[PDB]
Amino acid sequence: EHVRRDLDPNEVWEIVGELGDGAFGKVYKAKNKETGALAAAKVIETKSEEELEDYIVEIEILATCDHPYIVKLLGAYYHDGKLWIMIEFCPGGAVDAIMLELDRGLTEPQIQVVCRQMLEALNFLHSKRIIHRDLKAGNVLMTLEGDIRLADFGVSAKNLKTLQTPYWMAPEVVMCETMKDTPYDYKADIWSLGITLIEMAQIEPPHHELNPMRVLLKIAKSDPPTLLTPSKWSVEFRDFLKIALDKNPETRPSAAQLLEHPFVSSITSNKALRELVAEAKAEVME
Ligand SMILES: COc1ccc2cc(-c3c(-c4ccncc4)nc(-c4ccc(S(C)(=O)=O)cc4C)n3C)ccc2c1
Repeated sequence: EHVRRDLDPNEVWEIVGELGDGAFGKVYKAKNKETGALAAAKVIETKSEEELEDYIVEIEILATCDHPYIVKLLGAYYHDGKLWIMIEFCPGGAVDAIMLELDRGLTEPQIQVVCRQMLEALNFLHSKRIIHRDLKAGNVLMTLEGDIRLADFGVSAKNLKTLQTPYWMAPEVVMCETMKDTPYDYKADIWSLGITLIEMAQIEPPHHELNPMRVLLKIAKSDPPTLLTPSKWSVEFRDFLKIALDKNPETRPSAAQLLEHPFVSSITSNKALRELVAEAKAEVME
């Protein structure tokens, strides 16, 4: 058990601030009493010991995934009726919040670094048989060194609900088993990645202008999205998008394959992102 049921968390940890109320809840800024290190925390009051299981599964995921580009789990406590989960503090904030502060999208050299780094994360995740299912610029966090961190496994953990003859089975039912089970569902993250790259270029994902209920339909019947003004962007970018955003997941490539694409195969430094994070920090000061 990575959740220490013993040991009250106010022995080691100490709260110092808030950060934001977005959808799921509040997020505190936390400090380590011994080492003095910063962490980002969630203190959850639990409606149900049944539901709790979802957050425990997230913790298990986080504890298994040691990779440079995925947030470190610094601690996990259940004490009183509350659940404490401490994450490596990422002081550059999320890329979407970055685009709000600078009031613009990322440049192509910036997107390349993010894309390259996400591919390495996904490729790691997919070889551990984990799917993110919730990739968007708001879940890509930045460190001051200009590296990303993938952050929220709240959807991915809910889907490891799967932890809990068919001669008469319908076609569309068959396909939603092989699609949702294995070799095929890795490709969903690949699609989302493609969409996160367009969000980064254009600030808003495709179909932002549509009401949420109608997007699902639009995604189903539409041609795959492309960049609004293809003048602005390199052929390598458009072609990367072209092949990542294949509606047919069978032919859509894996992360490991896309790491061999010219758009990211020559990315040796994270400088462009180091520069963007610095511009953001300075803008926050005003
Ligand atoms: C269960 O373990 C945890 C604990 C805390 C978590 C906090 C965030 C997080 C972090 C974060 C910030 C600094 N260091 C790390 C993370 N920032 C956010 C965050 C907060 C608000 C907003 S907003 C623009 O809607 O106001 C956006 C983000 C990304 N979240 C959700 C993200 C995932 C977290 C996971």
